[PDB]
Amino acid sequence: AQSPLLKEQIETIVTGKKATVGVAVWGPDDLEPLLLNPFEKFPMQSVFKLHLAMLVLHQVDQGKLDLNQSVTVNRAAVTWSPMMKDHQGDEFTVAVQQLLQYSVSHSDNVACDLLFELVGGPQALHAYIQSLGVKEAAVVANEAQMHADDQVQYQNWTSMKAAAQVLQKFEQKKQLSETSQALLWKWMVETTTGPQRLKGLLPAGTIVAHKTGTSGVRAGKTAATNDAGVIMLPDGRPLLVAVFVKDSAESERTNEAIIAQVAQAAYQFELKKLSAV
Repeated sequence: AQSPLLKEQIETIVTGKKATVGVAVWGPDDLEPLLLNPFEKFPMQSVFKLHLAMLVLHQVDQGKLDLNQSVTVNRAAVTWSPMMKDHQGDEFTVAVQQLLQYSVSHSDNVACDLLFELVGGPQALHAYIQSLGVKEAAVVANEAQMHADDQVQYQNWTSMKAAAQVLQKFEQKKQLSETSQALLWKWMVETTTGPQRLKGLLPAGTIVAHKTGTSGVRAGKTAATNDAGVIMLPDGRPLLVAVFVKDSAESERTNEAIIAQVAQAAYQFELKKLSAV
């Protein structure tokens, strides 16, 4: 085993990168996640759409919302949005389910905010996340608010423990009904976002259910390049990895490679154990 050598390997991957790199790793034999930079508040960027989806699907389970329930999107009434690119015309209707797909799989910002409008907004998400017993995270703002002043993304933050905690609650399947859980997983697996992030240095065909977050480049700097998710090991057990690269001065590809490298470290460590029976 030697878990401290796993942490050693990750420190050596991060050291002397011009960024603050938060890490959580939670292997299937670990009672606790390995954390790197456990004191820092990491801007979640779109990683919070995973949280939001959990809130939405919970309310679906409660009969407060319906998956086919419909939402009138008016173009003159409402940023990154495949949903707006996909639909023609000034007004159209989308099912909640479609809103979730756009939000979780495509990081659609408009779909996200429309989902906020249904559940009681950012503070409702905030209180949801606390309800799960996850203390070290905050949601104060929706996507439109973050687009208005890019200091605002720092107000939507998680610690690495809280990143780990939300991935466990997701992976363990106890928060949602079977139908809701299966859908969230599907959206998170079938996303094409961040192919170079947790998946980047894994074997092709490795199942990774994950959610990205990426701020724009401002001031030569990148506030958040994130990826959190569940990697399926070749014994079919889960490996939770979250890597948040914050306030980085490094190239986009470097930021992404940091994530790939850490995730490959954790995965290979897990492979090595399996290799030895």
